[PDB]
Amino acid sequence: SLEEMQRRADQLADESLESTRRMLQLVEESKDAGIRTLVMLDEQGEQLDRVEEGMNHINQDMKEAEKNLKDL
Amino acid sequence: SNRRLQQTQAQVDEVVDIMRVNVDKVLERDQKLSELDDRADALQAGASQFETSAAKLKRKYWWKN
Amino acid sequence: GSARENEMDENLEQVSGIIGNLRHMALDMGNEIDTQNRQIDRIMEKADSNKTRIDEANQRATKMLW
Amino acid sequence: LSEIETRHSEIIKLENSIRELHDMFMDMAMLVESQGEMIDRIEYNVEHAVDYVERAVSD
Amino acid sequence: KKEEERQEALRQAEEERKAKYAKMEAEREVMRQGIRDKYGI
Ligand SMILES: [Mg+2]
Ligand SMILES: [Mg+2]
Repeated sequence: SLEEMQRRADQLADESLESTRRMLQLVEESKDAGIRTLVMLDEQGEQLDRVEEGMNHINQDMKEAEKNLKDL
Repeated sequence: SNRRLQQTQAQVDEVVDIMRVNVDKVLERDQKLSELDDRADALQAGASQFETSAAKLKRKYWWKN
Repeated sequence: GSARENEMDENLEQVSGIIGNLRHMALDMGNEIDTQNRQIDRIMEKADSNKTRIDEANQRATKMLW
Repeated sequence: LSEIETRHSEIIKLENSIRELHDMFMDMAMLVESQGEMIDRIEYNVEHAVDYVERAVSD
Repeated sequence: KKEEERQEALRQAEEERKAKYAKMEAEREVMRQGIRDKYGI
């Protein structure tokens, strides 16, 4: 049955190699997805600053409306 | 050997732990953004109305700069 | 040391290498998410302050149109 | 065959762990792209809010 | 007079603007929970 055991160890060795090939592919997409995520966080972070800058302007302008409004 | 396999497995469980935390943080980001999207939309609606009131007010007190 | 016995080794060596990059990105990710989460909070308190002044300047504004 | 029997399980155990990490990286990216939809609706509304207010006090 | 009829228009329009954003939020939370289960959170 050495024949049997051998044909068995070969099958499991072939599958272990197959597994590492998939691991590589999986880890590659992950890296790809990760880089894509860091890029969108950057792009969105800039959007957030522009939004915050807009809140600051609105704040400044409302003081003027308040100043004007009172002066009536 | 396992001298490298167990090492690799270990460094995977860590990146998994770190990412599950990150996923928890982006879900907070998700809720905050959802709230801000509501707030900024009300804000645009409220500013729009204020601009119409001001326009009327300026016509009413047309001698005021 | 076979053609495929080496593929098994190199595949793993490369996987472990890439996992190192992933770890580094997972750390940037979270630090960026945190910074931004605080900024989104600050931005909502600001929007809340602005909303109020606008809801109020509007009342006064409207009362004078009578 | 024993060393081969177990080592193989280890190998798959690792792959499965990697399937999970892959999952999270993919979902994280989907989430940030999704959240980006809200962010430019927010940026759009604030941009108009800014302009409506500038007009309100700039006569 | 005919002005209060407007404040009504406005108040009801906001109850609706807020309704449309409350439905959006629930739909987001469902996906958030889905992701939560998926990873144990
Ligand atoms: Mg930034
Ligand atoms: Mg709107």
